[PDB]
Amino acid sequence: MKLNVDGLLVYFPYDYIYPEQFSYMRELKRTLDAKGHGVLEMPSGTGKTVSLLALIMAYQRAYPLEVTKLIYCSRTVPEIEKVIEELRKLLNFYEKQEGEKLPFLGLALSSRKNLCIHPEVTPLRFGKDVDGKCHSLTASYVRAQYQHDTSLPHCRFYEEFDAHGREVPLPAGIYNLDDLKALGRRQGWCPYFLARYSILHANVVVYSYHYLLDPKIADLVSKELARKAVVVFDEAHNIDNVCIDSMSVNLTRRTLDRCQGNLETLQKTVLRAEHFLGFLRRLLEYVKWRLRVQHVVQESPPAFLSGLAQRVCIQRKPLRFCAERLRSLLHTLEITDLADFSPLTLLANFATLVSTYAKGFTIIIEPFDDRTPTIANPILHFSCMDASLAIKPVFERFQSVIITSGTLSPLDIYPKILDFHPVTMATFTMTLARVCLCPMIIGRGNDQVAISSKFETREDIAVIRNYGNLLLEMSAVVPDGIVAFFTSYQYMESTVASWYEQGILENIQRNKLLFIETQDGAETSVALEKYQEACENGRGAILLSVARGKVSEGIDFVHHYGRAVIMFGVPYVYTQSRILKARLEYLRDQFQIRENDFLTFDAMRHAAQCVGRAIRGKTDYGLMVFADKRFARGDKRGKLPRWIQEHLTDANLNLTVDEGVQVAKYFLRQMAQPF
Amino acid sequence: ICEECGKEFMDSYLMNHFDLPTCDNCRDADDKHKLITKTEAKQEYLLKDCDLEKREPPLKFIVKKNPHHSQWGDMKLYLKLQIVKRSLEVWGSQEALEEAKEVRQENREKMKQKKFDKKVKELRRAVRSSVWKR
Amino acid sequence: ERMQILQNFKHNPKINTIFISKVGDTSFDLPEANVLIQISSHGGSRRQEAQRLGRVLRYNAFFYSLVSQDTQEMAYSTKRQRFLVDQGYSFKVITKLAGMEEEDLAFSTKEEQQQLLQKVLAAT
DNA sequence: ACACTGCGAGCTCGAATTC
DNA sequence: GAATTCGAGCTCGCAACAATGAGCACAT
Ligand code: SF4
Ligand SMILES: [Zn+2]
Repeated sequence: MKLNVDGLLVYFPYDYIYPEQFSYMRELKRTLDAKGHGVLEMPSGTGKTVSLLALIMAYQRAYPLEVTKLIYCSRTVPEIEKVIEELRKLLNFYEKQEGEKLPFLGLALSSRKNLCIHPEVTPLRFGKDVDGKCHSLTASYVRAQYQHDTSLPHCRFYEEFDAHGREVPLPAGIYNLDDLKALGRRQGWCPYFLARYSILHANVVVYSYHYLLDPKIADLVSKELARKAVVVFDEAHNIDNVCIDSMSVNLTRRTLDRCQGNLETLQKTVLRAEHFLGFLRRLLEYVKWRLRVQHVVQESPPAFLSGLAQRVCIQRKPLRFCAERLRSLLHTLEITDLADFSPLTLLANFATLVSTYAKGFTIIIEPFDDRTPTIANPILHFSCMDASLAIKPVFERFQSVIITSGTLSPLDIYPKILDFHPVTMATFTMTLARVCLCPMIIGRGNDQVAISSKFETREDIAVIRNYGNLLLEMSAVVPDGIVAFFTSYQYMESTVASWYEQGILENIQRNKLLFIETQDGAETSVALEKYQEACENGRGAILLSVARGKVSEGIDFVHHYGRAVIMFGVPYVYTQSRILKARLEYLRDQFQIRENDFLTFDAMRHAAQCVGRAIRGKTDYGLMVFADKRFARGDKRGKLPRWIQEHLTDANLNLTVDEGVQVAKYFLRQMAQPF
Repeated sequence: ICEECGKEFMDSYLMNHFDLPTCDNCRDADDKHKLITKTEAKQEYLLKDCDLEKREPPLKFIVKKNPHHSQWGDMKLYLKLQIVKRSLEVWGSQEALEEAKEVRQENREKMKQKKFDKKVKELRRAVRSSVWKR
Repeated sequence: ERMQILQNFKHNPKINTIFISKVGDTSFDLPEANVLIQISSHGGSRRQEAQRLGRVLRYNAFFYSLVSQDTQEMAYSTKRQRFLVDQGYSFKVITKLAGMEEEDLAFSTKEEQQQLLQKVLAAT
């Protein structure tokens, strides 16, 4: 299959392509020749992954001096392994079509707990534990006596790596994480340091977000890799929530009381440098003095640094090198583990963030515990407001960076928050042989009562009955699986336990089993494996869950799991938290974003992410109701993207509960029949 | 570069807001221009919704907190020099503004009297029809 | 409520009739009717009774045309079949229906019929 | 230093017939 | 030739808008 986009000869690994998928390769080539960014919305997960890889890998053959390396930041380790398996399928197609071999290697990067051979350290569960026991065997003072080569502890694989792993590189043959461990097994090398060494000489590199947008990581691993590359941020809805949490720390009473134990253990070891311990003891009793107050919430992002020089007299010139010398002090102290000093590194990371980064930051000290009048639980948040302060290296260092997901809801918000100027900013819609989706907005109830989940319209039983009368009448006409996302956990409890006291939850269990998705991961995976079992045998099930949850982002509901997806209200965040109430005051002055146009943007990208989870494939069909009155408004249904908005007609816009069934009952009957 | 005093600077009150070519040091709150609300401009200069955002070039606005709501929404603020430059551009001259304001202020006095006239025709229709039949 | 009365007519097996008035004289979205009891339309519009017929063909389906005989509507209802008999359609005449007097029909007595004339003549 | 979206007024037509 | 009846669509003034929750991948 020789497929010709506007100037290039793209070798596609399939036979039939979709008519919109040609324009996705056409609009992505328009970015790469212009050497600029791009915000492309493209619905599916696969197909998008194999058409983005068919173009760029074929682009670096015809213009091998303009692009050299493709970086592919995916969300987490399951989609890291999925992209590489879509690359062998493209490489082996090129192996059959051309009959030759190539100088083409593709890697995959992850943590040390995903690339590990050493048996005494690999079953360690927590990720901060495997980083310490590796460092107990790979530190430069542990190898200092290993120049003698004694029977003193070490890593067998790491000392066998740097003696033979620099002369010869990896030849070819795209590597998964399991292939790098298998190559590390039969050769005896470390997989983690082989992948990090060979990341400088590769052509496709697939890691997570945090190697590139996390500032205390990206200068160590992705520093000198490529100046003319292509970065792809796949499934990049929450870039804003990633660049905020990477530059935001959190301090409480439990953290600072553990830092006194770290300074206690540092006092016993110096007697066995002294100005730096009195430096940290000065800083620790100030932040404890600042949490000592029981007063109103207050914010002072550079004025914290002025009052830190009054009672304590510590300036910002030694405070900038606070986290540097603490990394140097533990090196000269020759300590065994470094996970035990994790509260003190968090205080050292807090000290180097107030000193340097103060333009769009805040320090929100909240002695007032949430929802309770007087309970002694203070906490100060060092919250970042500006999501463009972690991509200013990435938008500058690389040549062209593409932000692609399936549900970028307005495309003109992402270049407003993130300070950059794209060159295409395009959207697409999937082609279909049927109507593969039937979105509806089930508004008012069966007795003409409004259904919305406001804050005043939650206690009254004229709405809780109309949610129970909806899930009852959809569980009798939908086969094999209904996913019901609620807005929170305290609203899922106060509705299910108020359906049970009425005669509504008795009649839902006659039709389908119901499996509540709880917060702890042990009960959830039990209730999820029985859900996928109940959809496969006769009964069918209802997985009622929370929209800002684990199941809403991770688990993909392929066909006959979740034929319907029911949104029980607009999934807003808590719109009166003092952190969110301060970020929106930064989004009003800077970028002139309205305060109400961001709460709905944040909600219509989490209500369109979990609804868009119901359809992944060719023959997948799926109902998707929106059970709130407020979804019908123009500033809300105009947000949700163009591939679920081009089937939302004006008839399915204020359907009542009984009228929404006969749209669903006619839709599933029509889809059940062959082509 | 200011366009009134010719002083060189980085930024100021305006020219990050209303695109007005002046420095902050003239400032003349009540001697060059003031902040007017979107509702005030819309009901005072008789500007529609499709003149503050689509007549080229589009003039932008400033979002602030609604003063007597404090938790509800916003309050757009346009510039009074940008409005009187736009109202003099959309509605002929200065005098053509007010002459089309007289026909609208009598129209709301026109609807006030005819709604007290259509009720006389409607309510007496039900009482005349009972007498007219036999 | 034009959009939901029309949607309660199609996807609901309970609401069965609907009383339009001069709206469906074009290519609207009237959802596949099966009978059409046309009562007292415009004067001699043979365009109209070929657009009322357009709802029916969208016996299988069959539409009626109520005429008050020995009045001016008898001359009108032959002007409007003048286009449909030139296409092949045959208009039967039902002088007496199949047992109209036996069910519970309205306006049985003359007392309830005297009140309707006083409602009509009071318009003027 | 207030204010989004629906929703009825005028305005001006068309179709066919009275006046 | 000049009304009516009842429909149509296009402008456009008018009145008043809103926004409530909970946790593991990634560097020495
Ligand atoms: S040095 Fe190699 S073998 Fe040792 S813990 Fe790290 S990755 Fe595992
Ligand atoms: Zn000046």
